[PDB]
Amino acid sequence: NVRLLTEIAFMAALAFIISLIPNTVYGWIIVEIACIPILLLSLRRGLTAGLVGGLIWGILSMITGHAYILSLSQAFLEYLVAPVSLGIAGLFRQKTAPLKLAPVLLGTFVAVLLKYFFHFIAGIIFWSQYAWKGWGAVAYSLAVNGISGILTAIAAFVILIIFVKKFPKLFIHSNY
Ligand SMILES: CCCCCCCCCO[C@@H]1O[C@H](CO)[C@@H](O)[C@H](O)[C@H]1O
Ligand SMILES: CCCCCCCCCO[C@@H]1O[C@H](CO)[C@@H](O)[C@H](O)[C@H]1O
Ligand SMILES: CCCCCCCCCO[C@H]1O[C@@H](CO)[C@H](O)[C@@H](O)[C@@H]1O
Ligand SMILES: Cc1ncc(C[n+]2csc(CCO)c2C)c(N)n1
Repeated sequence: NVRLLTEIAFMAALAFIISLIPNTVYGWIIVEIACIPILLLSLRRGLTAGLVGGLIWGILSMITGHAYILSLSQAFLEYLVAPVSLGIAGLFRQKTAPLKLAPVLLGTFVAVLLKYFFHFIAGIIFWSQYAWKGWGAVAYSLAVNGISGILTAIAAFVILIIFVKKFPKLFIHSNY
């Protein structure tokens, strides 16, 4: 009870602190390293924990003034649904030894793809006034959010491979 809750809370606060690190490549093409703590949380504690972690992270972003909000529905999509959706990594939780790297990677792939799918949808609806010269709404959003999603996946792969090799205990919960 108290262990699980403190972990959800610490991973959400860490996601938020990490989102203060400058992460822009160009305009909205970004490297979203703040996903990582929520991915770690979901992989270790499962679907529900991760969902709740992402929800808390999203709320922190909004209530501290760090979220970019264009409307109620845009905020719902990009700062509730999108961060929550990272919890899908938890379907790839490993409960028993030995820890394999592949599930970690697949979970991450799927979770980051899902998050950036929601950003892609939002890009079409809410951000198309910024589209580059000659680019339609769909094309612009696919580029921006596709690229960000790939870069974010990259960063998550690199960090999580390091954690697997150097801190494998992180990925498997044990009582005792
Ligand atoms: C549910 C658990 C919640 C724990 C979250 C506590 C950590 C959040 C602190 O954020 C701070 O917000 C300030 C706004 O006043 C910013 O100026 C500052 O840069 C930033 O560091
Ligand atoms: C692509 C989005 C939806 C796909 C969700 C399907 C995931 C199936 C997860 O079951 C698997 O069960 C094993 C035994 O428990 C785990 O050890 C393993 O790591 C886990 O991967
Ligand atoms: C991080 C990169 C973001 C991924 C963007 C890829 C979008 C691919 C959409 O998947 C799809 O699902 C089915 C129902 O949703 C649709 O019938 C199908 O036509 C659609 O293409
Ligand atoms: C084309 C386009 N431009 C901006 C955004 C907005 N956006 C992208 S990632 C993100 C969350 C990072 O905190 C937000 C709000 C978008 N979806 N698509």
